[PDB]
Amino acid sequence: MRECISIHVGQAGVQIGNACWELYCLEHGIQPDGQMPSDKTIGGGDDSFNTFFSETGAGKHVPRAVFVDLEPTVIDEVRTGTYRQLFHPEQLITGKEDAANNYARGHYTIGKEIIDLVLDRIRKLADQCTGLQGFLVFHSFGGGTGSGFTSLLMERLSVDYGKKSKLEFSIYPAPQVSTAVVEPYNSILTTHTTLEHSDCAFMVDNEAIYDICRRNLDIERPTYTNLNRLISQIVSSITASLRFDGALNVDLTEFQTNLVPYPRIHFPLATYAPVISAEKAYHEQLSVAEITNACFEPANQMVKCDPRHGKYMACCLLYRGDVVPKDVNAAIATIKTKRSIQFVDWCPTGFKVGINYQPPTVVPGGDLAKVQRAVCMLSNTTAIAEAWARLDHKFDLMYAKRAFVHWYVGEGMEEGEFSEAREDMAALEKDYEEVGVDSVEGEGEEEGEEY
Amino acid sequence: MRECISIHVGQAGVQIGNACWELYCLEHGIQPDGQMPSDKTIGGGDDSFNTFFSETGAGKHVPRAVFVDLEPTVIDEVRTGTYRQLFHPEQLITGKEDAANNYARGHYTIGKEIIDLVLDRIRKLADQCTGLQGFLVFHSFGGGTGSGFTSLLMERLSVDYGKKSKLEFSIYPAPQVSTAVVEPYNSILTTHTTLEHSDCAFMVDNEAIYDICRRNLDIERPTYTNLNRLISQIVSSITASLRFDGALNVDLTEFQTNLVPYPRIHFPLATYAPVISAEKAYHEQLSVAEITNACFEPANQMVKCDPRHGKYMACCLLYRGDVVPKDVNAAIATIKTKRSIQFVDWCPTGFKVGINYQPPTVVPGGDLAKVQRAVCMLSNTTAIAEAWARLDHKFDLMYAKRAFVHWYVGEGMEEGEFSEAREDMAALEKDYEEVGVDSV
Amino acid sequence: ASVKVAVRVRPFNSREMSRDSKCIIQMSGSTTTIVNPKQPKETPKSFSFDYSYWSHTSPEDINYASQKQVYRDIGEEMLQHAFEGYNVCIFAYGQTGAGKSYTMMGKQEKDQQGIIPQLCEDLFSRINDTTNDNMSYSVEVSYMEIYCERVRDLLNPKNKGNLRVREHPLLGPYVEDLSKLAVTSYNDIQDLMDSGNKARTVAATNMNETSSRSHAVFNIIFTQKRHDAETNITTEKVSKISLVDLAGSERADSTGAKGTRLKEGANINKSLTTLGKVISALAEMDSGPNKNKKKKKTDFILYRDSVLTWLLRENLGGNSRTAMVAALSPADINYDETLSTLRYADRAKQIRCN
Amino acid sequence: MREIVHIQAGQCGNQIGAKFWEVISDEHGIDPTGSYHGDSDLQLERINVYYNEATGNKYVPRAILVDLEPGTMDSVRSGPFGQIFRPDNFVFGQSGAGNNWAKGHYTEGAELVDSVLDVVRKESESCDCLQGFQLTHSLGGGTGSGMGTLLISKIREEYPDRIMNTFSVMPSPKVSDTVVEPYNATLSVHQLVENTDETYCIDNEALYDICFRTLKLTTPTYGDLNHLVSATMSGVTTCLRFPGQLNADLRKLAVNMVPFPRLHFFMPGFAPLTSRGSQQYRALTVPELTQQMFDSKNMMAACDPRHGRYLTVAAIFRGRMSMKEVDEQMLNVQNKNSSYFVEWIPNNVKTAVCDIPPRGLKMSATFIGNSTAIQELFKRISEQFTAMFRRKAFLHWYTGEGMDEMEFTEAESNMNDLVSEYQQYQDATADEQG
Ligand SMILES: CC(=O)O[C@H]1C(=O)[C@@]2(C)[C@H]([C@H](OC(=O)c3ccccc3)[C@]3(O)C[C@H](OC(=O)[C@H](O)[C@@H](NC(=O)c4ccccc4)c4ccccc4)C(C)=C1C3(C)C)[C@]1(OC(C)=O)CO[C@@H]1C[C@@H]2O
Ligand SMILES: Nc1nc2c(ncn2[C@@H]2O[C@H](COP(=O)(O)OP(=O)(O)OP(=O)(O)O)[C@@H](O)[C@H]2O)c(=O)[nH]1
Ligand SMILES: Nc1nc2c(ncn2[C@@H]2O[C@H](COP(=O)(O)OP(=O)(O)OP(=O)(O)O)[C@@H](O)[C@H]2O)c(=O)[nH]1
Ligand SMILES: Nc1nc2c(ncn2[C@@H]2O[C@H](COP(=O)(O)OP(=O)(O)O)[C@@H](O)[C@H]2O)c(=O)[nH]1
Ligand SMILES: Nc1ncnc2c1ncn2[C@@H]1O[C@H](COP(=O)(O)OP(=O)(O)O)[C@@H](O)[C@H]1O
Ligand SMILES: [Mg+2]
Ligand SMILES: [Mg+2]
Repeated sequence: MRECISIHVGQAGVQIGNACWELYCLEHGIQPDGQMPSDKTIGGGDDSFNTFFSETGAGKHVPRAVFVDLEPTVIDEVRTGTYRQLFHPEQLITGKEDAANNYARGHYTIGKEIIDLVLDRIRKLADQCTGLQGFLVFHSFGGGTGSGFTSLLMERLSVDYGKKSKLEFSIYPAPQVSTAVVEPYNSILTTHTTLEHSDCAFMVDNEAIYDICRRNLDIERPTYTNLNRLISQIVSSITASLRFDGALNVDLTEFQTNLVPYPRIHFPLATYAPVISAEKAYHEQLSVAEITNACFEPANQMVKCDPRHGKYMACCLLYRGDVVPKDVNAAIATIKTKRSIQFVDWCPTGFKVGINYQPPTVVPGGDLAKVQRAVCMLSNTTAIAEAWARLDHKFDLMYAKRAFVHWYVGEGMEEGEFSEAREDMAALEKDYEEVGVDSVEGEGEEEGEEY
Repeated sequence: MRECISIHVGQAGVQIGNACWELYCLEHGIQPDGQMPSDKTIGGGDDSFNTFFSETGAGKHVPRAVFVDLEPTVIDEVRTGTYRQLFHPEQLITGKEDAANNYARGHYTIGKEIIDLVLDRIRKLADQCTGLQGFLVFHSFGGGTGSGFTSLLMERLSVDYGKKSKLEFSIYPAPQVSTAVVEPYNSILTTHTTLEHSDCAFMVDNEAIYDICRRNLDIERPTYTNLNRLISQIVSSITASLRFDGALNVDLTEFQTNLVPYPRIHFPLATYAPVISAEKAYHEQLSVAEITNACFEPANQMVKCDPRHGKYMACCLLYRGDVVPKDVNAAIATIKTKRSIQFVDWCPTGFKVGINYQPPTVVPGGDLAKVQRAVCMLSNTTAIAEAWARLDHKFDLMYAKRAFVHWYVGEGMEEGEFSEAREDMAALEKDYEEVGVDSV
Repeated sequence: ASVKVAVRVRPFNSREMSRDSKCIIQMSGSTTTIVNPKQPKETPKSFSFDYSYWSHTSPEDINYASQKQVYRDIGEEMLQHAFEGYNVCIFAYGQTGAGKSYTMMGKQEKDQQGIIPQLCEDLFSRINDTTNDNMSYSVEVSYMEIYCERVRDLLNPKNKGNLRVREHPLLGPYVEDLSKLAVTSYNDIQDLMDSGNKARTVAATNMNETSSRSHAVFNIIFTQKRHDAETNITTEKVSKISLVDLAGSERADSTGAKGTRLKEGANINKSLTTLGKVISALAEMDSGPNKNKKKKKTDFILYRDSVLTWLLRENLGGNSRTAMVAALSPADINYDETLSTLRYADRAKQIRCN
Repeated sequence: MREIVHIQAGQCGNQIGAKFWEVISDEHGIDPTGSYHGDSDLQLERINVYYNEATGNKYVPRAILVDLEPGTMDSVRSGPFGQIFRPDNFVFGQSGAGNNWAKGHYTEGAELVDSVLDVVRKESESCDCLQGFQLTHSLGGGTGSGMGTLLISKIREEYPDRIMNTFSVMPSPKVSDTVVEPYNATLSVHQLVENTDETYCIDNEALYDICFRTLKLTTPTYGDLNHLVSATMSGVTTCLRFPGQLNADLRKLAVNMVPFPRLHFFMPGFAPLTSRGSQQYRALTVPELTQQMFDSKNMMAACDPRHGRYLTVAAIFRGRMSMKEVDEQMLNVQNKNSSYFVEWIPNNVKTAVCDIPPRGLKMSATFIGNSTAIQELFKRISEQFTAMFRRKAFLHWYTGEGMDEMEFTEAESNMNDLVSEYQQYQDATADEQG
């Protein structure tokens, strides 16, 4: 069966999980207490789809998830809030000190002990599964647990399972805004784990989502709930092809197969087109061409890098709702006509297309308008290099003077490892700059004669 | 007695047989169920003549025929149609694949097995016969079964029986029109069987009959039923002398004796004069001279060859109806007067004449007008060479590049056999060009 | 631009000589003629060829095409071309029992040795004769067969489990896991030919009890390298010698069976048709450029229609030298088989009877 | 009796099969439950070509459904005609190839190939005289292309004598969904050239252009494309089920179309198509039928035959019509279009006529062209393939499944040789100067 396991690590992961599981419960008709009234109303169907929920004897539906954190505050907020009866009591909390915004504590000293419990719970959930497709890991670069413990967990998962997919929905640090001082060290030290082990990593930036909320939804003072709601919409759009039928359904394996040319360059950008307020929902048609055009605007990207500075290596569009292949094909043709969007010459086709009949849902108390059509775009492009390069600069400005290094060194981490990360980091950028080069020299060719 | 066996082979053969047996059933007063009401009305005579029908104890008349095909469609259509109760259930069908417009399949691979059943039924019918005169074989060049299985069947028949006559009423490919791509291969590969084995072979072309129907019988959109009806009329005219009395009755033996000067040039042309619509049946006399003149017109020939380009080696006229020898002789004299008709210098007489009293009949729902007089001409002439020559050209255009050859070679036929056929074909043409030369 | 055609008529064997047999084939110049024995009055069928070889009885001291004679005409030229670095190929065509195998192998008594033994003896002579310190000669011999478009090795004692055939873009067609063995004398090659011809795929039919159900190709890989006291070291001299034994043609008249027998016959006949078309097409462009020197495009000669021509591409196309010899039976009974063999040989630079 | 076994692979194959079986069931008067409720007696005369009999006077299609994602099988089963197929013929697995031709040819498809061949054998031994098979699959996909080629190979090894046709949907230059279409198309055309007697080529833009331009439909979906393809498939095998004045089994078309074994790729077409609202203005006669049939814009493969020469064509008509008119119109279209037909076939128009037209029409016709212009379909693909291979765009996904670059190069060379083959038959006429 099309089964997934969602691992939430860190405060950002836990809050993203809150928003995500709110959306899934609303999508599938599950009440906060786990019971589905619609089972006895319809009397058939698997609307409590196995992709995210496991059904027990009494009709209760337990989500397939594992929260993790090294601070009891946030997970206890989950454990006392509205959804306290939904989740299994195994929330895997370390009732001890935090990683304290230190990669070393989350990876080497404090990250131990809890790792065994986390792996045991993941093993149990995998055993309960039959046809596991992959893991979804939510975390945040720049945090303590979200960086180090996520790296350790990914290493152990890659060792244990090997072939199963592992996607990442991670929060990269922003160019200007930042809520920590030692953020670049933590962000850089995860390059090895997010490069070697993860199969496909999606980057989201809080500044980009703030800009989207300010411009599109017309919210002057957003908070993290809106950001988590948008990210949850994107995850639901990605995973919808597994759950609901459609004219063209894209499994995770197809999505990866079409998005990643080479095994080191798996960093696509996620965007959602019909992000519009209810008041502005009127005066608009929101046809297929409109949402496809909106997907390509640099203003609506979720990470602060302009694709116009780079080349579109690959694209995957996932439509939901009242959509027909004709308009999708026409929109793709119109996109290919424009010369502002550049494509590498070693990818003549350029696109992947999926269509799902189930339209998106509106969370009560949210801000997104009810719509009949939507699309989620995953674009693998070279412009992501920009988002890396800026952060690299900051790292140098700290590592030249060895600022804050003693905190990492005292916690059982060798100093030279710092430099190693940068080397890996640098190599990755070079790799991206290699795949933008528009064709080989092809110096060898011959001439012709006449007879 | 004057007894004949009619073998129908292929789809064209089966449909020609349908039309032919409709005609004879109407001629002799046989109902579709085999019974004759007139037997108890007249109380005498052999109106269910033995030339085509065998009479059982209960008064039923079973035709002397054997249909054959390698596809159950057409013979099943026969077996369910109006005349299902007429024929014996032995229709000799191979419930397997068709010959697929491929000579090799019809002769070598698929043609076997069914050959034994066909020969057994033919032997049974021959044993039931007393005074068998010859076999009539209907088929078509260019088809799969009609070419290969016909060749195999005639080889075995010539082996088993030998001295009995064997006539062809075969459909030759047209110059321009054609319903197949590999037609010339199949048509050329049968030159050996239609040359060595057959005693006399009549050639008919669909283009010529289409021209006749669109011009004489004022029909613009004809179908194969009209063609089969015309061919049936010709066969009936040929075979009438065996069944009905006449002032001069021309058996098959004397007809052959007069039409074939040498044993290799037995390819006459068949024509029928009073082909006219009932609306045009008025305003016309249709005397003996008129029909005799109309038979010689190149427009009314049934294969696209102009006799004016060649020489008339021999002619055999068979009249039906209110005809008297005085007008026949006068018409023959008038024909001999004209210089547009050339006769070879070594055939001073030139004509065979037969006269029969029974007039032709009109099929209900047909298109030929009722008439008091008619004539069928069988003219052996050199112009038939033209009809061969065109075909040879087409064959060359395929065989220079070995187009479609693998289909034949893969089915157990040696490639070089192709060339052999053309050599025989070429020799045949040369023979005709030899006999058109004036003596010295 | 070198395709020649050869024909060789066999003499009456012991059974034919003892029985009341008759001869129907005549020779003169380049023209071979055959007459139908039951109807010779019609016309003699004649064909012209580049090479022709006569034989009707055993001794035939004077004006006779001995094995050494056919070797000099065909074999010696091909061996010289192989020595000069050009790929070479010799086909032996004919019906079963026609005597083509006699030409290819010959008698082991060493009184009349076939083309293959004489060729290999001269090769071993040339190499040992021209063997010096700098020139390095190396020879490796392989032997293979095609049965129903499937390749089988004959020299290796392993199981006869059907193998695949592939093509390197630079190195041309090849076969996966085909054993090749080095040889240094006539004894080794003779042992290899015995071990090979003992393992051929044959079946009993109504024509001959050991009629070949498979084509057989004996390949010799010959290389000559120069390694002097210097740095500009190249080879520039590599050749392959192909010796092809073809299964005789057959008709459905003789192959009175369905299924495996008819399938094998049809596959075999398709292989001969492909080979004949390949050689005729090559011969047309042999005639053309040799006198025009006009480059009428590549005119690619199809070799995929069948596998036999595909693996022989390196020895068929390019600057290769190919010839074929057809075995003809002059006995009275084999008129139809013989005439079919003449027709098959007529192509590949067909020459008119002047 | 000639009886056909039908095989379907992938989403495209399954959907075309569903629509085609609906069309045939309505043609033969079969209810969705399998019971017969027709009027004419000819419908049961040769229903056994496609159907088998079951005891309670029930008819079961002789179809075999293949896939690796259960979603399509569930969609087919829970439908208007889902109950008609026998459940044992539904063959599927899990975790499909996902547009990876290696997975559906080596890793995954090897698991289900044995089960599918067992079902095929059971279907074939129940057939008293098998005529040939029939495969419907998408060429640019995953499980479809790969497992279809594997099944073709295994069936050709098992049943060499029987005919094998293929209604394949091949990639588009413009209407392209999957990014790795060229790899799958190349590695499949490597196999189609060797192990099939016929191969009807279909393109999505041709069907869309037919829908927008002729049928004047405003919102064509995959249902309409499946409708057109099903109409063509019904037209091809019409003569094996109904009587006529000239019959044409699948073999006669195979004999009369392909001149050489490799040139067995066809361009299908169907007529009439008149927009459902303009049929009142145009009369249904054989001249109009054949004029629409030979029109360049009607072809279902997105190739202009005016860029090449017709090696052969076959026209199969349905309905009561005069043979003379058909022959005259074929002569007319051959003579007027003198430059679009090769000369080394003097007459290269095969003709067949069937008495029973479609249910709601007076007369119709279907067309199978064999032209050199089809080479374009490969050349474009080859171009894209090179553009994605010389840099190794997505190569690792294949090589992790147990392949190597040599197979890619072999497939590319095979397709190029096919293209050159077809190219040699569009210029070489007859001469000595060249
Ligand atoms: C005169 C009349 O009654 O109306 C026609 C009609 O108006 C037209 C426009 C029909 C109509 O077809 C369409 O509108 C159409 C739309 C998309 C794709 C294909 C067709 C018709 O729907 C289609 C329908 O066709 C059939 O029933 C044929 O037998 C056809 N059947 C099916 O395709 C079929 C569909 C669903 C369920 C079962 C069968 C067929 C064709 C070939 C071989 C076998 C069967 C007919 C008669 C008509 C309508 C109803 C309007 C046409 O269809 C055919 C193939 O006959 C479209 O152009 C033709 C010509 C017709 O004039
Ligand atoms: N978009 C979004 N970002 C969040 C959210 N919660 C925390 N973050 C980000 O997380 C980063 C801070 O690091 P954390 O993820 O909280 O680290 P941690 O999981 O608490 O682990 P410790 O550092 O040991 O406390 C900042 O960049 C925040 O912007 C959230 O709900 N939504
Ligand atoms: N005059 C006339 N010709 C016909 C008739 N039916 C078919 N033909 C011709 O027959 C030729 C085709 O050969 P067929 O007789 O159909 O071959 P077959 O007997 O069906 O055997 P297969 O090739 O295996 O199908 C065409 O040239 C047709 O014109 C008919 O009723 N009357
Ligand atoms: N004609 C037609 N083509 C289709 C249909 N569904 C998908 N396709 C085409 O098939 C291709 C995808 O192949 P797919 O069906 O996924 O192959 P599979 O993975 O083996 O099932 C796309 O390029 C579509 O254009 C259909 O219903 N009809
Ligand atoms: N000078 C010669 N020319 C041609 N054939 C000859 C000559 N001397 C002997 N032969 C024949 O060579 C034949 C060899 O046949 P063989 O190799 O047994 O055929 P197969 O291998 O097909 O069984 C013998 O039948 C023999 O009569
Ligand atoms: Mg916490
Ligand atoms: Mg039939």
